Amino acid sequence: LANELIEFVAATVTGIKNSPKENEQAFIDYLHCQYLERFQFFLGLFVFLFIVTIDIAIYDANLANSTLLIIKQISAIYNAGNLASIITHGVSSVFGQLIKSDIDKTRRKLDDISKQFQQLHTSIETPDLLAMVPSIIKLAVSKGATSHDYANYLPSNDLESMRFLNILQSIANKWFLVLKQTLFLDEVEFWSNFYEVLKSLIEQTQSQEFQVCLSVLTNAKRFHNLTNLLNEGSLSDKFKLADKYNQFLSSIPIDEDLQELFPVLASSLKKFRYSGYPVQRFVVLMDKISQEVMDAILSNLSYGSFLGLYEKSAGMIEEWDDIVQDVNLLIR
Amino acid sequence: RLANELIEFVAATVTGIKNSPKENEQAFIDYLHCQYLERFQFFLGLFVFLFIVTIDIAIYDANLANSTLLIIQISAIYNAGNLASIITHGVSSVFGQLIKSIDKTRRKLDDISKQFQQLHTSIETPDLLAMVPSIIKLAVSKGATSHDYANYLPSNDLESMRFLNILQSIANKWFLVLKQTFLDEVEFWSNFYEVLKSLIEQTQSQEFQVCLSVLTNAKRFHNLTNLLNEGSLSDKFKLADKYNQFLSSIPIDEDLQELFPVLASSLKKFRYSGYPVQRFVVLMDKISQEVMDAILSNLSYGSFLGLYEKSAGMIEEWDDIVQDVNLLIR
Repeated sequence: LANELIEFVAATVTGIKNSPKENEQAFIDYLHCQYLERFQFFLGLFVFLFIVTIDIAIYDANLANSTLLIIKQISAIYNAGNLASIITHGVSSVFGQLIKSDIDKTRRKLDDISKQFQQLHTSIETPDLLAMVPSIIKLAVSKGATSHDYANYLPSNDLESMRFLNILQSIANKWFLVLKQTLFLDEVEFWSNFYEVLKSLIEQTQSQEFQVCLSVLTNAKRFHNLTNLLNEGSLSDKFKLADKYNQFLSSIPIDEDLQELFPVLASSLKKFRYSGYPVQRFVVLMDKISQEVMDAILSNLSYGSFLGLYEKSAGMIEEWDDIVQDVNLLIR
Repeated sequence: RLANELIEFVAATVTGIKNSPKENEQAFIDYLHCQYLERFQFFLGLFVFLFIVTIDIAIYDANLANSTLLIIQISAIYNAGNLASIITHGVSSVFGQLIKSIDKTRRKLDDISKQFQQLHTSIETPDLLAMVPSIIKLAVSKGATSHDYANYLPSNDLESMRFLNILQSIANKWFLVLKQTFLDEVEFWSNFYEVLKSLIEQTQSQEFQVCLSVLTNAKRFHNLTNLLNEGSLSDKFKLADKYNQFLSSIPIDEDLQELFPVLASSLKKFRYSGYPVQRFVVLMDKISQEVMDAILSNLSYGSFLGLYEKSAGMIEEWDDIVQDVNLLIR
C-alpha cells in the first residue's frame, strides 16, 4: 500500500488527472478520489487541499493565503479542532445508532469517548514554555562569577568564531519575538501560563543565561543596536504588564439570589476596573460571560408555593437581564 | 431550520434521482450525492445524514443482515471498529501535524491512543444479558420450587391473558436475537461462551422453567417448540462455545527454539475437528502475517551473517509450516 501511495503522490505531482468541467468543488474532490481510483487502476492515508494541495512545508503559506480531502474509509475537511469535533460527531452518531441495536463495556466506551472530547477541549488551551541554555562555556561562566563581572578568562573573548555567538543570539531573539507574537477559564489559565513563561522570560532576561554576556558582546561590535532585542525586552515588560492586566478576574462561582446579586455587583466592579488594552476580545469575553451567567440562571433553576418561587426567580431573571443591559451600556 | 433543510434534502433524495448515471463507481455515486447536496443548497437558497436516506440531530437491519454519513459545513465520512480506526488514523494525522510546532499536547495525543484502545475494546466486547418476570414470578420462585409443588402462586389463572402472552413473547424475542448474534476474537468467543452460560442459567428452574410449565399447564402456544428446538439450539451453542472455546496456545515475543515450539503449537492447532469455515482461514492468514512480524521483532559481521543464515533456516521452517497449512487447508 505504501508503494502505491508513493506512486499516487508521484502521479499527483507529475500528472494531475485532467479535470472534467463539473464545477462542484465537492464534485472536484470526488473527482480527486476518482483520480486516486485511477491511480489504483494504474497500480493494479493521503491528503490534499484546495490551486490545490497533495500530501500524506508551504502549508503555513497556504494557511496564510478551503477544503481538505483525507482518505483511507474517507474524510472531508470543509487543524485538530475540526478533527476532534468530527470525531465527537461520529461518536454522537454511533451513540444515537446504539439505541438500536447493541454492553456495559460499550457504555464504558461511550463514557471514554466523552472523556476524549473533554481531553480534546483541554488541548485547545495551549502553553509551551522555553528555557534557553545557549553554550557550554556560558554554563562554565554561570558556574563561575556573573557575566556583569569579568568572565575571568585572562582573555574573555575568542575572535575566531563569535559567529556562534551571533547565531545563538539571533535565534534567541527570533524565538523571543515568536513567543511575544504568540502571547475561557481555560483562557485565563493560559494567560497565567503566559505570565509564568514571561517570568521564565524574565529569568531569561537575567545574566546567568549570559544575556549580560550578550549585552557585553553587543558592547562587542556585531549587532550592537540590539534595539529589537532591547525593544523586545520593553515589549516583554509590556506583556508582563498585560498579564498583570489579564491576571485580574472577577470570580464566576459555582452554586442564593442575594449571592447572585453580589456576583453581579462584582461583575459590575469588573466592568468598572481600570482600562487595559481591549480588542473586540474584551467584548467577546463579555458576551461569553453573559452566556455563562445565563448558565448560572440555569444552574439556579436546576405546588403553588413552588410556582410563586418560580415567579420570584423570573423577576430575578428580569433583573439579571436588566444587569446584562447594564453590561451593554458599559460596553458602549 | 437546519433540521428542516436536512429533512427537505432527505425528501428530495427519497424522491430525487441522481439524475445522470455515467461512469458509476462508489466514489462517483458519492460525488453525485455531493451534487444532490448541491441541489439541497439550491433548494434552501450539529446534524448527521446517512445516505438510502436517514438523519440524526428496518432497512438498516436488513442491510446489517445481508454507506456514508455527511455531518453538518460538512464532514462527509464513508461499523464501530471502522469508525474508531478512522478516528485513530485522524489522531495520528493530527499528531503528525505536530512536527509543525507541549507535554500536555503529548498527554492529549496519548489520550487519543487511549481512546482508540478503548474503542477497540468496545468493538470486541458487546454482550447482552437477561430478562425477568419478577413482580409475581420471582416471589413464587422464592416461595416454591420450579415444580407445581405447593404451587405457591395464584391458583386462579386469568389466562395471563396478556401477562402470560407477554411473558412468552418476551422469552421468544430474546431467544431469536441472542442466538443469532484475533485475541479480540478469542475474547469475543469467550464472551459468547459466557452468554451461552447466561442462556443455560436462563434454561434453569431459577429461570421460568416453571413459567413455561404453567404456559404448558394451560394452553401454552406462544413459545413454539422452537422453544424446545431452541433448547436444542442452545445445546448446539454450548457445543459451539466448546468449539468456540479453542486454545491456540501461541504467544508473541532461545528465540529460534521458541519459534520452533510455536510452529509445533501451530501444527497442534492445525489438528482440528471444528473451526470457523472461512473465519478460521482468515485467522490463519492474520496469524501468518503476525508470525512474520514476530520474526521482525526478533530481527527488526561474520556472526551477524551466521545469525542471518540461522534466520534463513528459520524462514525455511516457516515456509514448511506454511506448506503444512496448505495440507490442512486441502
